[PDB]
Amino acid sequence: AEEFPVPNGFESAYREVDGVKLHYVKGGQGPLVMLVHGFGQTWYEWHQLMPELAKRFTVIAPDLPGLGQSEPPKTGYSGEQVAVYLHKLARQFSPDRPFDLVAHDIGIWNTYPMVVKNQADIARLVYMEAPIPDARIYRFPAFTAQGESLVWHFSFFAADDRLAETLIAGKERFFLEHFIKSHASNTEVFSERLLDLYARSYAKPHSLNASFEYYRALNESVRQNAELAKTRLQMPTMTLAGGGHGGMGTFQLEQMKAYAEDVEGHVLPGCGHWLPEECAAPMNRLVIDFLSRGR
Amino acid sequence: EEFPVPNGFESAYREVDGVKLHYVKGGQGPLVMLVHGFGQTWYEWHQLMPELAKRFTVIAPDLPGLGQSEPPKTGYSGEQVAVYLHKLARQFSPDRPFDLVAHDIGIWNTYPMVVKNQADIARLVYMEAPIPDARIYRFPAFTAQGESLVWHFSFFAADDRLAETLIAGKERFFLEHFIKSHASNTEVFSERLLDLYARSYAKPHSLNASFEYYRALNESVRQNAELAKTRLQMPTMTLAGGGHGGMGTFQLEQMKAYAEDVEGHVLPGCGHWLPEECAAPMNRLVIDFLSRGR
Amino acid sequence: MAQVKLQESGGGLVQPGGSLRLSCASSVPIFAITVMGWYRQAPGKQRELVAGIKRSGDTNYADSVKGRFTISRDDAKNTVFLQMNSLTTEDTAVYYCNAQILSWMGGTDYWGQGTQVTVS
Amino acid sequence: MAQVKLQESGGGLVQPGGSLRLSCASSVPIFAITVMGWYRQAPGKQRELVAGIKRSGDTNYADSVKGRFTISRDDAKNTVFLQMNSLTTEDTAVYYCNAQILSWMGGTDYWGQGTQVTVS
Repeated sequence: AEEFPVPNGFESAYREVDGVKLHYVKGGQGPLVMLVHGFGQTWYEWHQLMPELAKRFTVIAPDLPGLGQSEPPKTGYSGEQVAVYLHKLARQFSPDRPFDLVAHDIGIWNTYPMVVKNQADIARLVYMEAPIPDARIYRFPAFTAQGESLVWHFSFFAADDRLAETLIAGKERFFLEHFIKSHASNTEVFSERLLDLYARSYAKPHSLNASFEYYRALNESVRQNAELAKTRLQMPTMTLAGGGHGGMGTFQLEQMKAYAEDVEGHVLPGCGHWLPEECAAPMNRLVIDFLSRGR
Repeated sequence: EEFPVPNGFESAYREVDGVKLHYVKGGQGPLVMLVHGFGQTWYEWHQLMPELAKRFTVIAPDLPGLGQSEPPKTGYSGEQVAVYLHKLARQFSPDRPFDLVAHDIGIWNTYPMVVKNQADIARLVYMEAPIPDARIYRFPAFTAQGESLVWHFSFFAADDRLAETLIAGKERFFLEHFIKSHASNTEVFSERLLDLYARSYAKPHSLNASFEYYRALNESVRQNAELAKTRLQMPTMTLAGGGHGGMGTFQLEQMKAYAEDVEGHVLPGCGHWLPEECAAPMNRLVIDFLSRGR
Repeated sequence: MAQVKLQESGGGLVQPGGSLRLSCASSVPIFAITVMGWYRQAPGKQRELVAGIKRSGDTNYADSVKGRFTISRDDAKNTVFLQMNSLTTEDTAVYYCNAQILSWMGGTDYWGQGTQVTVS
Repeated sequence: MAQVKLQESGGGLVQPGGSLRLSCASSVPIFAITVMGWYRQAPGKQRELVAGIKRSGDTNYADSVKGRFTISRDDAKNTVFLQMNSLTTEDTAVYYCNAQILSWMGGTDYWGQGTQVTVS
């Protein structure tokens, strides 16, 4: 019935979009804000920010196609293809007004085409904790002076012959805990209950595969964004990144500067990759302030 | 016996600083030691060995923990494993210097021996891996061609037995996938050859030992930063595959910062597993390099 | 040296609606090549990717040619083929064979000499 | 804004054979630091790594201090400690705490100003 607890005042619902049944969680009143999660998680990573934004906004947090309780995409997993589903879902609830977009990890990959091709539909934009797919991702290190890299999963997930599925099947909880904790600075926030909920969700066979198909389409997304990036982004933009172990550090804003004309960036000390859960208070504060100012 | 011993060779053991090492020996004359790499054993040299034995005494040991060798008692860093390998070679050539041929992590486990005992090393052949130094931190996590060839560095080095946990029950699947994805000539890896390699490294202590070499890599980097203060002086050859899966120009490019007397070859259409993918041209280049002026 | 040499066959002049099959052979076994691809460049325009095929067998195509062009791999002939169906004047360009070989530090690009394709 | 600030304390003057416990406090929780390490710089000598400790707890030490120095993580105290036993005059140096934080593109180094250690 429900993989994750729905926050008070919110609603778990579905919408078919281009043949694909998307799951989403919606609440609040006012202009629309869409929150798009990343790999290893679902809409539920936003469950602490959602009631705060609901005080001024209509908040929708969908499950990415194939992840959570959304159906796999029927077109493909490249950024341009998935962005079609997400734009249509957001535009269905705010057809006359521009909306706000907050995105985390591969949520960036799956929305950037939508933003650059429909700038007038995007009022303000918040991107956190992942690169936009472009040639700069080819410079991430396979190995570092501190041991295992934070990005080796890019090639692991993208390997042919279903390597990752074959190796991870039957070990979904073990792998996800290793992936989450190795990208976290504050691992304390991931209780047994939270790790179980995420692991059970992405362990669904079609979800395990869908997770990696996003990475197998990464080269295709890079090529698409090389053409789309000819138009700079014009809406107000904020970037967030973890400054502790596991985060993007300075790279998040540095890359965004080549995309956005109007961008401010923050690096949150002692925080890793999973900002909404590791550093709920500072991150919620920065997002709420950015989207409230002048309104 | 895990792998068939070539006619005229013997499978034997020697104990070195408490660790019982396996090896295969044959021929007469000056000593050549052939050091294998990850995913394999001495047996990758079984085509070059009978050729070399016509002029040389050939010894191909199994790395500590791999094949039929016992795990090291000190550690898996380059300096630690080189002690076992240096003392083993000097047991068979205590009075004369010998030649060293090494492939993949065989380079990691012999370079400290070479730099500190140059008078013991007549000629040096290194193929298909970097010497552990800061350059390895520049390998790409992901490429314009898809999955990189080097991401296993971090996979193997991850904490909490990640690689062991995920590969357990899939040793043959993973090893076939790792080998073929690093090879240009996948046909030479028959069902029978893959089965022998998979059987060997699927031993619990061998699966772990395989990854411990990578878990010691940062320490090897720290060790080699000091050792490299002394350049290598003996004649040196490097070999690399120019096909999919190989080191390309980087093999010789890096060695130039280590050796004063080095020549390099990049073999077209060949991947990482030069002795098996491209036996004929590799064998010929090696035999010639160790035969000149002799 | 050069780690691969590429030799194209095919091309020429064809009428709208017609077909052509391009060919690219590799000096090394084609399995040693990570990505085989076809690019095209018309005068005064940018070089663009048309089709690519990986060792796995996965193919990818440009939007303007999806459904009309087909890239395929003949391991015995060490050859990659580009079947070009339903040609329009908008497909007129010089078509280049492309080989990408991945090494540990990264890939190396190799290009063929190119063949002229004119649709008129 | 610096993502971590480090402050060393607990050095000072000791006679040969004496002992000291060095301390390193981090402005962020120490588990956010991938590798914490101790360096030293003596007059007329090279800057030396003395000990380092990973998140897992795996430690590494310089040869010159093996068996005498011990590095540890105290999560509750949010402090990394360097216990120095059986000191000699040749251990006279300023000791630096080092914080290595790994980000996706690579690590960033952070340094304290150091605490003076004199052995006489």
